[PDB]
Amino acid sequence: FRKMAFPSGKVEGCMVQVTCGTTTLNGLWLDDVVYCPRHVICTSEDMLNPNYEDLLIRKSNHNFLVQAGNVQLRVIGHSMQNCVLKLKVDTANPKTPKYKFVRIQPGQTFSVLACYNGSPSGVYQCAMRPNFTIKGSLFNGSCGSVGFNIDYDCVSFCYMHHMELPTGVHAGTDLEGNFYGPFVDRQTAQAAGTDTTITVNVLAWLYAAVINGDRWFLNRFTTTLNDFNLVAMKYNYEPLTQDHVDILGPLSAQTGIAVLDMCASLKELLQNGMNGRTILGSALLEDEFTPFDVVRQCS
Amino acid sequence: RKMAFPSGKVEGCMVQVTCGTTTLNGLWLDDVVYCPRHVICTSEDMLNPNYEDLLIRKSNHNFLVQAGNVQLRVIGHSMQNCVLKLKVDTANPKTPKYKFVRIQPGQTFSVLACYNGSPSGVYQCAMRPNFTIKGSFLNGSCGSVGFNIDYDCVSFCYMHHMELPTGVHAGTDLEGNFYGPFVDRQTAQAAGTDTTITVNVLAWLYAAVINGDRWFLNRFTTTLNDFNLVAMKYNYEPLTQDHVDILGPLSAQTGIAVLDMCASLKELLQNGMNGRTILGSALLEDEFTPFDVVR
Repeated sequence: FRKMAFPSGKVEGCMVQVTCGTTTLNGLWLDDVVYCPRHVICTSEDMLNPNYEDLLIRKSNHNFLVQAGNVQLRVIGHSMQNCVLKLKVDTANPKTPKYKFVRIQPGQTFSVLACYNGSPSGVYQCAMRPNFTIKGSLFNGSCGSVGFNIDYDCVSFCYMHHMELPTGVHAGTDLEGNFYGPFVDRQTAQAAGTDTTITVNVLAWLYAAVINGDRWFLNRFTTTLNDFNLVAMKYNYEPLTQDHVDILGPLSAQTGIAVLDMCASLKELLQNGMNGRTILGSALLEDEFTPFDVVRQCS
Repeated sequence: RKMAFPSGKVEGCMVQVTCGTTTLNGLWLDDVVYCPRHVICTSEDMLNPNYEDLLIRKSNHNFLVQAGNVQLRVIGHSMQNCVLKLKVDTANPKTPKYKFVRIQPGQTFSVLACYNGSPSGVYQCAMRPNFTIKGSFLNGSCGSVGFNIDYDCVSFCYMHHMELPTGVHAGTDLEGNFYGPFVDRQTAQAAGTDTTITVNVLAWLYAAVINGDRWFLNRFTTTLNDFNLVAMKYNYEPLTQDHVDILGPLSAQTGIAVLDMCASLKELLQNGMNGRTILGSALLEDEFTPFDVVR
């Protein structure tokens, strides 16, 4: 069962390069605004304890070089929204898709278009970890690359890459500049918290396995939400809520396996392992498919 | 992370092809639409299709080609091996720079999975040693294509034709020649035992050393023959002297001789991971080529 990224064409046509002094990163060009991480205005000296309000008052439009391929876009205004810099430009992007800015929850999934200095390089599907980091690609200049979902012809942008954390994972904001997780855009000591497995996604993936004919892990038992959660916490799994059970309802109806029955199967898999078997061709449980993703893909 | 290529250049080439009651995907490049020739088959025809006989009975107007909301007029048709080539009225204004290439098992590429002309998702994969592809959920994804992009040029290497009984996919290059022993006929054909792409695992281990992970190395070496005798017991592909030569650059970069990395792999197969990960993976990854790894 292969994870897929969304087709990236609609976002490719929005990627540009933003340069401020010695610093270059990626920007997102939608109509006549370019969005990018505000730390593009920072020197290395400023990045130790930057005062962004003061640093931007000292900048003018001529400080910003924006290039869309082989075309310079002239900046005619600049402002900040939280941690995102907004550059008003000469020209509306003729390739702007229908789009929205949305904020996602930990455990939800999206595609990332990894870009280097305005040039799209690759696309991958990922989940926002419960500790609010993204286990991401190995790039050097991918700052400002964005994450998104597509529904019909509408691109929902949910993520912009700002920082690489010492453990090798990525941290960022939504497109309104609000950070995901307890991180700041500063060269200081910060580390990802202890991550956990996304339980509701593992359950969704077990439902996908049942829809695809792999049923060896099903058993006769049921558990309770309370006692499953005690097994979850003991195995570094997120707790399961009544809302999670409700989200899994369509898959329980389709397969005939109640959610607390599937929790019983997962509880046994966590205590006794796979005993040499695989679930979807995998000896490890996967937690980067949401219930929405599985409904979308399977039913 | 295994990344796919940005799919935009291929998205602009996907169309829907309908013949009778059968519909699948086509690839529109310049004034030609490429699609599986079994678009001219019903389900029953697939048991024993005679493609020459089925095709001689068609006119251009039997082929309905839709590019979004625009019908494309077919003005000629021709069969090349297992691919149908529909000449249309209009050259695709979105045609990228492109080439057709035939790949070898072990090579990687991205697939743009499409349903009835509409792009649905993109994934990165490898052509397995048994000439199949582990595919995606979409039922009617026939005609979806696989590709690499190098310097803004799309090299198309794969077109999906057939779903095999175990759930994997089989197909052709863009000249219509199947990969492997498969045919565009519903027979009892099945994927053979798959094996692991050894040269790709070794390239990935080098990537891990280059990125700072060294825990799996040991003090041993191996002969090539002893490595292959062991690796085959784990259903790994044999490693050839070509493969050893290909890894030379990474060997030079890391100061780890190729057969020393082979000795490490032997131990990894014997021991498993013991709870650890190598890059971000709890599994030995075999879908990064040595070309992929250098950058």
